[PDB]
Parts: sequence; C-alpha cells; structure tokens
Amino acid sequence: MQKAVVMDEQAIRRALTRIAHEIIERNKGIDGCVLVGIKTRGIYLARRLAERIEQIEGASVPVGELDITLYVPFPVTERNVILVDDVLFTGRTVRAAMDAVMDLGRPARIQLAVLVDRGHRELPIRADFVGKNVPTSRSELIVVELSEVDGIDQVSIHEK
Amino acid sequence: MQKAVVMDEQAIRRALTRIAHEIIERNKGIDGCVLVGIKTRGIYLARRLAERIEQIEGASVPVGELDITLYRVPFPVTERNVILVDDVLFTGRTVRAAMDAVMDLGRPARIQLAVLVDRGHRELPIRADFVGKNVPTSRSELIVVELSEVDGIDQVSIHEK
Ligand SMILES: [Mg+2]
Ligand SMILES: [Mg+2]
Repeated sequence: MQKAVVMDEQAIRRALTRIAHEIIERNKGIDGCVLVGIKTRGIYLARRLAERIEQIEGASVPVGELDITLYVPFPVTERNVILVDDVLFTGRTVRAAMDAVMDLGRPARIQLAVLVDRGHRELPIRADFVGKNVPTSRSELIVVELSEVDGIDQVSIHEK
Repeated sequence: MQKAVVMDEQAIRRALTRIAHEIIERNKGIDGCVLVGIKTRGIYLARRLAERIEQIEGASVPVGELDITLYRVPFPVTERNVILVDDVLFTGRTVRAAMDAVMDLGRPARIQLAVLVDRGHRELPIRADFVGKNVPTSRSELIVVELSEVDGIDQVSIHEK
C-alpha cells in the first residue's frame, strides 16, 4: 500500500541532473568513466545519467548492465566504474555488484550513485551520489517507478 | 621520510576509548558483536577495543584475526555483527577482500568497520562506521602507524614516501 509519495517526476528529474553534474565534477570530466546499472530500474537510471552527462560535456559515456539479484560486457580495467542503483538499503546487492565488477577487471575505482538511500545498511558501504535520503522504519518499503517500465516516474513509501 | 606527527599516544588513546563507547552505543551493548582485526596492527587495535569494551560493559567480546593481503581466528560469524578493525582506511580495497573472507565463514547479521585513521582517497564505495581521525593526505604522501606492541610507541605520522 502506497503509504506516501516522497518524490514526483519533478524531484527525480532534478535529482538526476544534479547527480550528473556531481559525477562530471568529481571525476574532472567523464574520460575513463563507465556507468553500470544494477537490476532493472538501475539500468534505466544509468542511461538517463549517461544521456545527461553527454549533453553537458559533449562526449558520451559507456553504459553497462550487469545482472545480480542474489546470485553485452563493458570496459572495466583502469576505468572509473560508477555503479547505479535505484535504492540503497542493506548494501548487500552493491557488495555483490563490486565482486562481479572485480572479476571482469581491475578498475581504477568504483563509485556508487543511487536515487534514494533508505538507511539501514548492513555493510560498510555508502553511496558517493545520493538523489535523496529517505528515512524509513525497518517495516516500511520503498517503491521506485520509472517511465521506461512503470508508465510513470515516482518514488513512494509503502507499508507492509 | 616522516613529514609530520598527526596523532600522538594520548590522542590515539582518546580516539580508541571513544570508539569503544561509540561501538557499545550504536549496538546498544556488545551482545552478538564480534571484533575482527585485519593484519598485525588491526589485531592489536581490535584487542585494545575489546579490552576497553569489556571493562565498560563487564561483558567479554570475541576477537578474531584476519590475514588479508593484496598484491602491490575461529568463532562466530553467522547472525553476528562482525566489526572489522584496521589501522588505516585508504583505497578501501583491503576491507572489501576482508568482507569476502568473512562471508566465506558464514552470513553475519551485519558487518561494521572501525579504523584508527581515514586518509581519504577511497577507490571503492566503502566508508568506516567508526573513525579515529580523518587525516588529509596527498596521493604522494603515506601514513605510518606505530603501536607500542610492535614499534614500542603509539604514534601516527605522515611520510613523503
Ligand atoms: Mg535496484
Ligand atoms: Mg592496516
């Protein structure tokens, strides 16, 4: 049950735009960077970020998918690999993504961009770019919807 | 060579004593928690923490040892809070491998990380839950940690190696 909407299409749009500028900024350009989306919605976010970045620096950035969910390629070695996910929670999915990435190559470094951080981490992993911090109880859940797959851009808190 | 002393013995003691209190606080006591040191100095730090924690809560805390080295102990893990302890957080690559090791021994309820110093320049989305001191450094500088159990003195210093 949709207990509440915390981000509308507008907030999402402006969050991803800022994030696009932060990525370019913290890497002093996009040279050697690659956006790898985790899971369904993570991939769509990575693409939007890629598109935004392209229309700011004039140069485009490679995008990869990589599948996880409690377990085509893309440049990895000596590249700045930016994992992109919709929701940061326990951090366990991200840990798996890192190992996966580490087996495909030796990246200069791995960064983490997420649309929302709902707290409750169970590993010492933090996102380098956060769209919005959304406090939540352990009993609540986060639902992220994007136009490409859900017919709408929206983030909400759903009770159990 | 040693450029400057960023932490002296008293600072190190005050940093560790506080971390001990921070650990108890965030976990509301140390039950179900385990201290796992990484390499030599990490182990000595983890031991100091456990000694401090027990005198505070009157409850003993399990200390483990992990030998994690990258190129260029028993007990519980499953359903426990494994608190990794290291002297310096840098690229974060060592902690990531250390987490792999922990996962090979079981599934902890969670993993935390405590370090004496964070010198920035991470190359992985890994951050410490408890930090002794944030020490800014250039990529040309180096951190040198000396603990009395191995170097006869407690001291943190920046070097231009
Ligand atoms: Mg996801
Ligand atoms: Mg160490």
